[PDB]
Amino acid sequence: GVGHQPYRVVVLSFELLHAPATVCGPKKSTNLVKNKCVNFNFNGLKGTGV
Amino acid sequence: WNRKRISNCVADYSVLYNLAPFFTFKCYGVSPTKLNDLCFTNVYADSFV
Repeated sequence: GVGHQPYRVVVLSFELLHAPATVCGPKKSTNLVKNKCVNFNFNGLKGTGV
Repeated sequence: WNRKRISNCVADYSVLYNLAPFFTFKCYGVSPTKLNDLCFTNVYADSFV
């Protein structure tokens, strides 16, 4: 039966750490803007500041 | 309406969990992994099609 038939199970254990990340999603890198109030996104860390 | 009355048991739910025909084990009010750790005064079973 369906509950007794075998299932292939894939477990992905993600590592959410403050270390420099090696795996990332598809996203491009823009120019770095300094000394101005801008929005920023560093490796998934979003914010707004100078 | 066959209400099977269950009392004076040692209800080992591992045999029911590893039973061949029955699969789904939905529960309300209690947790299935805790079901071998509790004591109930009386259990009532209703088996229909």
